[PDB]
Amino acid sequence: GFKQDIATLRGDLRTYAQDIFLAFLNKYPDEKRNFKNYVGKSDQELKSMAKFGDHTEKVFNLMMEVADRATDCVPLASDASTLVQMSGLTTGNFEKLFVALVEYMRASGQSFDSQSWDRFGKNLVSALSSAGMK
Ligand code: FDE
Ligand SMILES: Oc1c(Cl)cc(Cl)cc1Cl
Repeated sequence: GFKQDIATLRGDLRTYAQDIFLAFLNKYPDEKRNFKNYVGKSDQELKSMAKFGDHTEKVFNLMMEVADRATDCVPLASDASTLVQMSGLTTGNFEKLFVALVEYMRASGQSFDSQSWDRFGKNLVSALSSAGMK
């Protein structure tokens, strides 16, 4: 289930981080509105851009840290606070990333606990809102 998933994602974090963030960008083409430098690039061309690999990996690492400290897929309010205080982002964009993550898990042949990820995303979004993210 959820804890084992974090370990599975950690064991190939750079490739899962890139492949899930590409699933997100291709499901929600308008989210490139927020990535001037990714517009007009295929998956292969993004995978050659240093900050593509290094940003996606840092984001998923942080998500894994928040997931690892969560109880029953509920993140720490402290963690939400820290995230909101870390330039312009929304709970809607986070929600979409999680929808992409869960669909990516469901289509894998691996026993990902996709329902726990869906609950975790819904609880992180609510935590961010409660901590003052628009
Ligand atoms: C959808 C989504 C999701 C997400 C998630 C996340 C998590 C968990 C964490 C995070 C963090 C962050 N962000 Fe994050 N995210 C996103 C998005 C984003 C954007 C769009 C930005 C900026 C804008 C531009 O310009 O690109 C960011 C951004 C961000 C940041 C800053 C940048 C760098 O420096 O790297 C940080 C730190 N993000 N993040
Ligand atoms: O370059 C970025 C990527 Cl690939 C993902 C996110 Cl969430 C943020 C940035 Cl700045």
